[PDB]
Amino acid sequence: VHIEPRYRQFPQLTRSQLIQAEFFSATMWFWILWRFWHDSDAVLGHFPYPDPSQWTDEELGILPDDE
Amino acid sequence: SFPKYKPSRLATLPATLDPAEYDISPETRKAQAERLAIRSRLKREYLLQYNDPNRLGVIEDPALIRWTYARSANIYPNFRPTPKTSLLGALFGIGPLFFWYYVFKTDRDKKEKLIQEGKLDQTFNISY
Amino acid sequence: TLCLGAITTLFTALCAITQNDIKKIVAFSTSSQLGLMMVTIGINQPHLAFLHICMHAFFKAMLFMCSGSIIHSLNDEQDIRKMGGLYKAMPFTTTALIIGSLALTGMPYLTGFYSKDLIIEAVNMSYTNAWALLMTLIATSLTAAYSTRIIFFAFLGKPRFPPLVLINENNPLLINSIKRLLIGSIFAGFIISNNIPPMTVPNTTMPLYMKMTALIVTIM
Amino acid sequence: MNPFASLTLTTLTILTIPIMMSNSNIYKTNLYPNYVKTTVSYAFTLSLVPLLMFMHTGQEMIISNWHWMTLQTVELSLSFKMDYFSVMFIPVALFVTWSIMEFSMWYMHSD
Amino acid sequence: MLKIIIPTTMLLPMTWMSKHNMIWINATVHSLLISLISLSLLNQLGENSLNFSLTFFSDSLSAPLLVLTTWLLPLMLMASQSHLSKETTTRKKLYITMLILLQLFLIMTFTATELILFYILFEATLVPTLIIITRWGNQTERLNAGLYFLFYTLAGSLPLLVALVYIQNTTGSLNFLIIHYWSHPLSNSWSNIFMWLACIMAFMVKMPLYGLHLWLPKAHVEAPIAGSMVLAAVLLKLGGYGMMRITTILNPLTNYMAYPFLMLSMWGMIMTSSICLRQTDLKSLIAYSSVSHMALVIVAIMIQTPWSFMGATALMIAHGLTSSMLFCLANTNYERVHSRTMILARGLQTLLPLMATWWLVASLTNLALPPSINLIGELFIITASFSWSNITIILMGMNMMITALYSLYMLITTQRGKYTHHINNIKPSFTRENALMALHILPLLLLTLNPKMILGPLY
Amino acid sequence: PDSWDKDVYPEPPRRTPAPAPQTSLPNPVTYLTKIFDLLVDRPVTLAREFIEQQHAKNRYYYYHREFRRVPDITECEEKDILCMFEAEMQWRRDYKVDQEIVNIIQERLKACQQREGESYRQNCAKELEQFTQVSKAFQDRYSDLGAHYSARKCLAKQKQRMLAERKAAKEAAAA
Amino acid sequence: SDAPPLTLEAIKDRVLYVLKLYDKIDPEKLSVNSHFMKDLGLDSLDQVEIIMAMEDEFGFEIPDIDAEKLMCPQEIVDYIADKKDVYE
Amino acid sequence: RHSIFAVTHVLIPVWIIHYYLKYHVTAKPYTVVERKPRIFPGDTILETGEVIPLMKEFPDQH
Amino acid sequence: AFSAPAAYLTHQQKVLRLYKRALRHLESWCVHRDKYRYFACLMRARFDEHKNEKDMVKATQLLRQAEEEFWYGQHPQPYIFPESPGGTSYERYECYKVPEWCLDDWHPSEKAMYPDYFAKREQWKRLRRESWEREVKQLQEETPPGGPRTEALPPARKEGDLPPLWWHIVTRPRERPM
Amino acid sequence: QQERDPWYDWDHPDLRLNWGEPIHWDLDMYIRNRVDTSPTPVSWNTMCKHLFGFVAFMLFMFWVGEIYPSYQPVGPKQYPYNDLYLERGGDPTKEPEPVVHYEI
Amino acid sequence: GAHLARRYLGDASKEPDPLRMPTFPPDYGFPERKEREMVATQQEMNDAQLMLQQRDYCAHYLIQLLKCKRDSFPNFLACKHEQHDWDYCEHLDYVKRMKEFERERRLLQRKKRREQREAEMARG
Ligand SMILES: CCCCCCCCCCCCCCCCC[C@@H](O)O[C@H](CO[C@H](O)CCCCCCCCCCCCCCC)COP(=O)(O)OCC[N+](C)(C)C
Ligand SMILES: CCCCCCCC/C=C/CCCCCCCC(=O)OC[C@H](COP(=O)(O)OCCN)OC(=O)CCCCCCC/C=C/CCCCCCCC
Ligand SMILES: CCCCCCCC/C=C\CCCCCCCC(=O)O[C@H](COC(=O)CCCCCCC/C=C/CCCCCCCC)COP(=O)(O)OCCN
Ligand SMILES: *OP(=O)(O)OCC(C)(C)[C@@H](O)C(=O)NCCC(=O)NCCSC(=O)CCCCCCCCCCC
Repeated sequence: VHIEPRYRQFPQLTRSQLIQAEFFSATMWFWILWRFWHDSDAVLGHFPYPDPSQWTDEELGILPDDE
Repeated sequence: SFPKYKPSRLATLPATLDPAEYDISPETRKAQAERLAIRSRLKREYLLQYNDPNRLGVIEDPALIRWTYARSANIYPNFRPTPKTSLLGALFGIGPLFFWYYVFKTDRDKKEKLIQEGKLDQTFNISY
Repeated sequence: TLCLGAITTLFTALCAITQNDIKKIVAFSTSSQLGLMMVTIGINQPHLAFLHICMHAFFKAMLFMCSGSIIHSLNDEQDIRKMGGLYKAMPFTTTALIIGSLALTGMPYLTGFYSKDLIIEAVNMSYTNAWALLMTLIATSLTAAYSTRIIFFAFLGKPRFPPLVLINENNPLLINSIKRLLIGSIFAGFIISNNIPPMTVPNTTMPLYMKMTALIVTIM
Repeated sequence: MNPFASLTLTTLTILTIPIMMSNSNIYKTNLYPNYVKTTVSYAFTLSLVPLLMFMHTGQEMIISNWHWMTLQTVELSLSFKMDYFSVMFIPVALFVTWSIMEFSMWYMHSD
Repeated sequence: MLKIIIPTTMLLPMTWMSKHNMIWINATVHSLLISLISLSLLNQLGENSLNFSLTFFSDSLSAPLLVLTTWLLPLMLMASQSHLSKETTTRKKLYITMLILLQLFLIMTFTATELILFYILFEATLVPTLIIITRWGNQTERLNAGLYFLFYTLAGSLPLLVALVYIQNTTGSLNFLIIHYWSHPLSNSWSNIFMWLACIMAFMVKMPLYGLHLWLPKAHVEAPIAGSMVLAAVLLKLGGYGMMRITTILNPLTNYMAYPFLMLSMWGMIMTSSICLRQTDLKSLIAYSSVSHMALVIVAIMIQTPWSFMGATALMIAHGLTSSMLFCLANTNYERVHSRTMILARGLQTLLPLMATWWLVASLTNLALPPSINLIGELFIITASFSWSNITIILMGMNMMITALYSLYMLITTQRGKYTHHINNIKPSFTRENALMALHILPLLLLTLNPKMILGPLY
Repeated sequence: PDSWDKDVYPEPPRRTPAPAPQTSLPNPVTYLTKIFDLLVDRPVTLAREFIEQQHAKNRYYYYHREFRRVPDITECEEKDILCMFEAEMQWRRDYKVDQEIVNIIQERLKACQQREGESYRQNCAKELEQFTQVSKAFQDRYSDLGAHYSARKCLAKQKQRMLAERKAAKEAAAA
Repeated sequence: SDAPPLTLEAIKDRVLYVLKLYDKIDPEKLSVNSHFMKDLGLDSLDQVEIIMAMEDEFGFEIPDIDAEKLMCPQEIVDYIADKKDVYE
Repeated sequence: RHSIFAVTHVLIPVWIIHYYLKYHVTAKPYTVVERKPRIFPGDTILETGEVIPLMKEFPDQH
Repeated sequence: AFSAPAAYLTHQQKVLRLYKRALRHLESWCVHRDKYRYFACLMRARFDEHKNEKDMVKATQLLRQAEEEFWYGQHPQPYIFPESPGGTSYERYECYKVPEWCLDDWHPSEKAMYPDYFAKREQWKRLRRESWEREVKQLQEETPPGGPRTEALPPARKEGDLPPLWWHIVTRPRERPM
Repeated sequence: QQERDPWYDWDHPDLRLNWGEPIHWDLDMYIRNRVDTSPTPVSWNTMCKHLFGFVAFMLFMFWVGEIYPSYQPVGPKQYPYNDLYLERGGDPTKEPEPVVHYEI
Repeated sequence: GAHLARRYLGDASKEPDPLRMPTFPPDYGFPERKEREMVATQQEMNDAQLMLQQRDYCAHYLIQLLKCKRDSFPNFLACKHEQHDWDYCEHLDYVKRMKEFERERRLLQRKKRREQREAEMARG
């Protein structure tokens, strides 16, 4: 394809490059949305993080300061 | 106004920051004139033979010959034993030798003493 | 190794954000990524380092190819101070560079994600240097900083190049090469990370404020 | 038997054929860059197969094919390691190189 | 082994009776045939030598040196036949006679089976070299170069003769085999100290050791190209051959007498390598690089381990080939511009591309690029030194970096940049020069294909 | 194959699991293997069988040279040069053979390490101890002789080690 | 393909275009022989600015020693043509 | 001429390398050493024919 | 480059050079066009303020202060044109520049192609040979007995003459020789 | 030689020298492929202070982070068979001290 | 993190040392401790060649996951339950490690409190 210089005008474009760029940007965003829909846990986490300060003194096995 | 610029050996002083160019006397002006005259006569002498159609070879540059001779063969005739030259020669010629001798002798003495006394981790040390 | 990697990544990221030659910015980004590789080697995760090598190859190579496309189009000009509005003048180049800059910064579910976010999580969950950890986080922020620098100064705004416009990216060789590397930088992380066997124990239990450290510092 | 070794060595070997043909009547024409790009593409598609074998059965090998020297008890031989790192990195480098030579066919057109 | 010695003595009358316009052709053809014949000495045994007769013998250390000598003579002829074009036929035959006599003396030297005959031929090599330098050199410094060369050699070599006759009287023999089998330890005595010095110092000077090296730049710079080739390639290795032959009787004194020389060889390695960074003359740069490589070989011989000996043999061969090629390459430019200054003719890659690639390959070989035999020898010596002392690696690595620095510096200065504007007498490279470069460089790579042939008897 | 001896280059049973696919998807590896063998291994096998039948038409043999057991350096007078020469050559040949023994054990160790995968640290204990013993004995024999080694220097090293061992043993027996 | 082979006509056209976009010069009064100092009454700083404008337009820099003595549009087009080896 | 490149640049080199590996390199011991294949509880060995026992009664705590 | 320099720069020359440098570095600082225009007009006014001063001593003093300020405020990384002596493409094409005399060393089989080119080259060589002596004579006439005072060369003053020392200026390789 | 005017028409453009003028004694040290003495935007002894301060500060802070290491609130990782005694090297004829981990 | 803040800014002797752990006997406060159970024997882990760091109390799920990966090769998404089971086992192991850390922390808490109280009683 032959494209000429324009001297202070916006360059002449092609439909092919425009549709290709749009297709690839759409592909990227669709992939991101689809993967986050299916594999959200890879970002947000899957298993709960326990709080140690909530655990009872019995399951940790400590006597009530007797001996 | 603004913090100054301090020149050094490896970062020199710019021309526009040099006061020697903002205080000009007629003697300096004629000195510049004769400098330009010398440069111009040298340039003419080079260009007369550079553009010669009948010249073939290398235009001899006496400056290059003078430089190479001064850096190679003119050094010893102009050398004179002085305290500076004597001390510098002794230091830079003998000090490194004795330093490296001491280092290597100490290292090998430690290694040999360890070998005789009986632990250096010599396992699998076949190739020497 | 950990200290060397941390100081390298932070120093080069710091130097990158003020450069005006586009190739220099990409080179300093490469140095910062290599420092990150040394950091993940220093915490005893060689397989993560190799994974990061394999993924980083894709988007760094295609970022350099986009820079070369820009340079060739703008009459051998490399300074970003003379690159105006190329977002519309070069649509394919801008979309490829945006995708590469997003993969480089660790945007989720891209090739850079599966290596860099895991590296940051492993660094956060290890008995390591405190200073190395902080340097790594600051470098992660500065990566997004200099990616923003490149995109902002090269593609947005108004033209700053000479009036004779020669912009033409309609050649199948350039388009096809960048397109292959683009498909790579989108899908290779997911394809590769799901096929290699697990060579290390994962981090399946970490605080919520720490699972998001990479994303948070990138956004800031 | 076991195409792993043959394919892994062939991927390395075929890359040198254009270097052998650096003196033939192709290096003096304008078809040489396309020739080298095609060779790299073929090497990539050929290296994709040992990668599949590793992804399937985790196959790893070492190939000591040529013996060079034996000093006294240290034998130096031409040995290739075809573990996970090699079989995974070779196709990635080949892919990147293929793209970059295709790009260079345009970038360096006037050289 | 007379099947090699006699054909050179026949090279003599063939040269002297050839007609005026075919001396070079006949000399080249028959020298190449003699090298092909001498190639048969590479079939070495694994336990003992090849004892041809009572006077001559060969092992796997002297065979590569003999092959190098026989191969170097045709290269010397091809490189010489350019600058002697205006010479009369008689003096051309005289020059070829000098080269032939040098090769014959070297061939007998490398295979003499007893120490006095080895000494006689090792000193006989001085006369043809001195005549070549002081008669066919170009500048007025050739006389002083010849004087320095001759007297530096003889000052160190006469005490060797005194020590050799002393050893023969005390032990009864000087045959290398009897000397090796009947060897006894040397006691720690002042007399033994001076006997060690007398036996070692001649070969120290011939290397040359740093401090006794001041003859080498003069001699290699003032000499014609054939003289430079024979000096750098072969005549420097006589010291290494003699050292590795005579050290069998110097133990165990060496263990503590090598301490000074080692230092002089190690630190000196740095110093000479630094001099090349500031050399304005190409030939002097090549000569100083030769000095540094020979210092490495001296370290290898002095530490006296099998790996060190293999590395020393490999490095001797590799340096011979590389230095010969570098001298020839520099001489091509010298015949172009008649000046040895490096910065005079610049940007020669634009005008001489094939010569530029010869320059590149020679420089790559010089800085020990793997898997060349240069690197093999240097690396074996480095490993032996590391076994000797782990602190040596600092000096060795410094030397490697400086060597790469000055090699690529010389390449960039001569070949890259832009051409000098006024120099317009740079003609295309002749077939002779390109053939000379190829014949220098192809054996190097063919040898790294099969390196065990240059690794010495300890292999 | 039988081109070497399995007792000196011992190998494991090489148990290989059986393919038990859980999915009905075609396996690309098997199809690629079929294409490879058909397009490559069959012509290679044909050419090799042609070359082998050519070699079978002209068959000759070569032999392994046998050396006697001449007296060693301990059975030689002080200045007898013939016995010294014979003993020296025999010692050098034995040195070469010992070097090749060490080489064989090293090859065994390397092959074990590559084969055992991630369990090499525990599964290559026997090879490691064999190499440790062989290298210890080789170091006792030939280490520190330097260049210009000989049978006499090795004998002196052995005698010095034996003297030290005897002194230590008699000192221990004095307790 | 790289930039087309720029010719003399293009250089003259573009220099005159840039000079006509200058608010200190009357477009109909400006010709190609018009001296800057005399025929247009501009001073040294204006000439410096014109030189920088042509530098920015043509993508190359004219050194101060050479630029200070270009006082006509014809002089500028001649200098640019000589720099780029424009002969047509 | 449609597919000569594949024949001359892939098929011939792979033939030569396969020959050199199958009949020369593998003729010597330990030149080609493969990692031992992985064995899991439940597979059957092709040669021996034995069956590896199952892996001890998982507690199945989901 | 093409102009013979003088022995010194006048005060006006120095002021103009500082003005150009300040404008270039200001453009480097202000990357956007409108901001650069605004601050460039401000700089132009600041220069215009003292243009009418008659005292030369205080004028050169103000120039000195201006110089000091510029050094402090200069851009660390000013924009350089690609082919400028600091640019990314400065000497990119010097490896393709081949002197014309190399063509004299071509083989006859090489000169068999391009016959018209070598005919024109022979024309040019003959012209140079015929003009050399007149060039030397003219150069000998016009210089003072003490040697030239500047490196500016005179033109041809006769109809058939050629400007002295012209061959290497005229036969430059090219800006893009390949 | 880098300080020389790049716009003057030198006789040697790359070297920036004219035919016949005196040549500096250390020309080959200043060939502009080498040591450069051109003025810098920031004064020397200020670049040195900044660089040394940065490097020293990094070294000190790395040491501080070393002696104040970061970690997670977890116990040591446990391994079943006496901390894999047989697999971490072996020695199968010793029966080492049992390493037992209990439920929690 | 807060534990780092308390250790490096507060009473470090009152916080557990990550390297030197555990300080107290495993039965100091537990009347009955049950030994941890290992599902996969040594030979199975050796044959699977898992790794020297993947041979923890969760190695059985890893072996199952590797087998499922190898068996369903072309479909690399067919192993999700096994992957989740291995992740859950590792998560539970991490929870036990956190529980051990917390138990050591509050055991040191109680030890310091008891020592200060006994010293206070000794003051009378
Ligand atoms: C330019 C470079 C040329 C090459 C340089 C070669 C260097 C040659 C030097 C050789 C080193 C060894 C020579 C002497 C051996 C021992 C060193 C000395 O310190 O002796 C000490 C003794 O103390 C005193 O130093 C004695 C010697 C005093 C006189 C020597 C000083 C000479 C000055 C150096 C001159 C420079 C050399 C060049 C001359 C032209 C050792 O104490 P001790 O363990 O009891 O004796 C061991 C030797 N015995 C057993 C045989 C007796
Ligand atoms: C490991 C042992 C050695 C350690 C290093 C010690 C320093 C060695 C001494 C260096 C010798 C240099 C002399 C010969 C070089 C030739 C001259 C030369 O190359 O010119 C300089 C040339 C021009 O500079 P440009 O910026 O590119 O300018 C271009 C625009 N005008 O640039 C250079 O090459 C300079 C390179 C010098 C390097 C010296 C600094 C090295 C210090 C390293 C310390 C850090 C160690 C790393 C630790 C890692 C952790 C394990
Ligand atoms: C380029 C310059 C190189 C200079 C090298 C020259 C010096 C070399 C070293 C000195 C050599 C002299 C050794 C003499 C011959 C050795 C023979 C021998 O060792 O026999 C000894 C004899 O030993 C001697 O007599 C040696 C005397 C030395 C006198 C000559 C002095 C020369 C200068 C000495 C100092 C310099 C030496 C090193 C300089 C290095 C160069 C810088 C035993 O004889 P007996 O008398 O029977 O003793 C045993 C029974 N009682
Ligand atoms: O020939 P003309 O074109 O007419 O030139 C007129 C000229 C000015 C030469 C003439 O009037 C004259 O000789 N004037 C004498 C006085 C004079 O001009 N003194 C110099 C003024 S210096 C000054 O004040 C400039 C201020 C700005 C300095 C730069 C600071 C900012 C730099 C930072 C860059 C980011």
